[PDB]
Amino acid sequence: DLRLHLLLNTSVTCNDGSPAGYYLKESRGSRRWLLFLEGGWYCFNRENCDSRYDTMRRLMSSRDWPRTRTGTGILSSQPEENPYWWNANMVFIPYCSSDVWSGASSKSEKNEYAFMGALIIQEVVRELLGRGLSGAKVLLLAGSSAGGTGVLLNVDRVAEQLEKLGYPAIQVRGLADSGWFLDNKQYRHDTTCAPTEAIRRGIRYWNGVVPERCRRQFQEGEEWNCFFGYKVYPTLRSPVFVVQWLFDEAQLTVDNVHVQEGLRLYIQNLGRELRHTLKDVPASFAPACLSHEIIIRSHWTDVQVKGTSLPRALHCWDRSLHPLKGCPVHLVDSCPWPHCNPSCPT
Ligand SMILES: *[C@@H]1O[C@H](CO)[C@@H](O)[C@H](O)[C@H]1NC(C)=O
Ligand SMILES: Oc1c(F)cc(F)cc1-c1cc[nH]n1
Repeated sequence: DLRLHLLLNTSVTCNDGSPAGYYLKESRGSRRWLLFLEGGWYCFNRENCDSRYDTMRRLMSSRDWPRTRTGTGILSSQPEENPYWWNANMVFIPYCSSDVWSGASSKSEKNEYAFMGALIIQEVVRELLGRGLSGAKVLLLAGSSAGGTGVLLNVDRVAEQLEKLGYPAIQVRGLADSGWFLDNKQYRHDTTCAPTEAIRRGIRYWNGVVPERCRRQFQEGEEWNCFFGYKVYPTLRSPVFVVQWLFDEAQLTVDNVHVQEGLRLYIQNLGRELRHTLKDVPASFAPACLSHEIIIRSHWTDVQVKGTSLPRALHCWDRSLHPLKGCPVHLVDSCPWPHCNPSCPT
């Protein structure tokens, strides 16, 4: 199990002002650290954040968190479940800021909620340095869904933080799972609000922050563009592996898709567009399945692209950062319909 630690800097808080935190299982014989960002949508005004507080309160507060959590999938310490990184130091960072890990704003006389996602990540890294992270060789920042987008927004800031603190030997890398979204036209078109507009509003409500080079390209008012992987990825310096189902269920939900010719062409076009955005991403795993998230699921070892599993692809990525014979790192399905790959989750 992983053990809960609430942040010692109690000014870095969840939405309701309670302290944020992290769950940790150390591996004394290892110089590898995995920091995983949880997902879970977002909220972008008082009314919809109030509703989330009623029925999704563990995503806005630490008051009810359990003292332990079981590591699963890539966070498992058993080689049978985790062929990739079973011996690493494992960290699970709960998502309690509702801001896609972008916010830097405290609760105050003018703010009912705090949105501190970007500051939570930096404070976890700071406090871990005293618990062994100072001796690391590789820090892999990973995440699923909103946590995958959070990797894209924060991986270069973690790298800069450690450089400025005097640790240039720690190699920071990113693993983004199910957080590579398209700002496409909906199939059919209040919280009717497409993600482009919801994120435009959220950035102001959260005091949201994006990576510097992407900010300089898009400029004031247009920072929402940096929440979309195909736009922010080319600006990043750290190595990032992208895991993305071609027919992601959250993407279909925001597209108002719940089969005749019109919808068939829509779905096929979505898969082709996603494939096109990955054509020049050298480390990626993108199967032709209707699903959502994978890396902390117990059965993450089952899916394969071109005969290669995800744990194998990640191991090949590790070797490439030391092409490899029979050890590929770019794996994108070409068949055009969900479940055309027989290994898709059932
Ligand atoms: C606590 O965190 C805040 C917000 O990131 C920061 O401004 C402050 O310097 C931190 N203080 C300590 C003692 O870590
Ligand atoms: O975080 C997102 C983002 F930045 C852009 C987008 F289109 C969708 C999401 C999303 C959907 C479910 N969780 N997160």
